[PDB]
Amino acid sequence: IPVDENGHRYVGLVNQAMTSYLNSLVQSLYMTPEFRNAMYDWERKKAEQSIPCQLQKLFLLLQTSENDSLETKDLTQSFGWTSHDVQELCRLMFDALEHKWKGTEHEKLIQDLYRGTMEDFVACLKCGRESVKTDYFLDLPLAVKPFGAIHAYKSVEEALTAFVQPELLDGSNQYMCENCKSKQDAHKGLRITQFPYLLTIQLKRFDFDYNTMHRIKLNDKMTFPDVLDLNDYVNVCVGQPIDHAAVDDIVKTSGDNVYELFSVMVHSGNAAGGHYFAYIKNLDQDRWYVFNDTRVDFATPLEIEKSFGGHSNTNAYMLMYRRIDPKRNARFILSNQLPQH
Amino acid sequence: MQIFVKTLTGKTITLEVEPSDTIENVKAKIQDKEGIPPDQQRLIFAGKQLEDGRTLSDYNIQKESTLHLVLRLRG
Ligand SMILES: [Zn+2]
Repeated sequence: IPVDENGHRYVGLVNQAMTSYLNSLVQSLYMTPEFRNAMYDWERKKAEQSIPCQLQKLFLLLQTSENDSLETKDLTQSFGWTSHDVQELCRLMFDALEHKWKGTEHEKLIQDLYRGTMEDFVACLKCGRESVKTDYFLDLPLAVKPFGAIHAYKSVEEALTAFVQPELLDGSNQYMCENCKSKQDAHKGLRITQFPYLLTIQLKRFDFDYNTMHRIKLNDKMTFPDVLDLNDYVNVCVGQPIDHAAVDDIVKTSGDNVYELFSVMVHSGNAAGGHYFAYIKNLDQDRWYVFNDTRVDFATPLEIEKSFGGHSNTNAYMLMYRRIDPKRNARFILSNQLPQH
Repeated sequence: MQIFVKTLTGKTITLEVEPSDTIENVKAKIQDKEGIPPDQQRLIFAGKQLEDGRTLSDYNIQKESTLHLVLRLRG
């Protein structure tokens, strides 16, 4: 029987029309300890339309309501909708929170939690001069099939290395070096200088076809572990069972950037339009659950691994990690200490 | 004047644009370079998504900047 850490029965979300991605995004955010606790710290006509207020109400009901399922109609009304992806949805919620939190202590909270830091370099080969500029990133889009590649990347780490791989600019796309005073061959590339606290990584499983002009889904196999070591990026294996603090220390010693998987956004069905659900892990309970619209159940490591790929062709398209820091990693606020009633 | 775009495959291409050009013209040049409809394009710069109607100066996109192209998922 699914139970939360405070002994509360897990609650699903009603699938009104086709909005399974909304449920998966809310259950992921509501699962994020720092993001949920942030929500509780936040404080004639009445403005129900406030996306922060409705998101706060939905989190409160998701935690302290003895009901079968919760309706996201109020949250959709806050958006201003009458009958559209998940990333654009996440941008609308975050920007509405950032706008409401201006002047508040939580003004730069989405930055401190989800923003990463990298640098883009362009090195002209004739001059031998490199131009580096600082750039940030919220999510991390990784490619699956670098077409035409006969073999797609088998693991997330291999996609990460290819993302930070210096690529050569061809004659059609040559770099305009000012010192060269002409178009020139150059090395283009990106390298990560810092990872965000809450690592949001996206898999490019949806590709486009030239002849038919119809999008298609790439069900190629891509693996990801529960523990992620990313210390080599800043200058068969199974991890779905419960974690170990000792293996964390042995990798901690040779590197300080280790992350823990806690949310697995998967998609099943047709490429143009299908169904979305998520395998979510309680960071305080150390247990894997499955959130699928109104139905919330336990999750076995087998069905989480079975979604890597290989042919209803259900595969994960977005993964959520959190940095393993013993002091910064927070826990969900118990219901009793809330000063909001 | 010349900015980079990391397409869906990951291979980065170049584009010639004016700072006064709107983002819709930029997504139109992505169509000429990649054959991808502009309705399906979603451009991300410095983690912030670029919205239609705003120029490149609104986002302070300078020369040699790198935009990220991703597809809109549906369902
Ligand atoms: Zn040069």
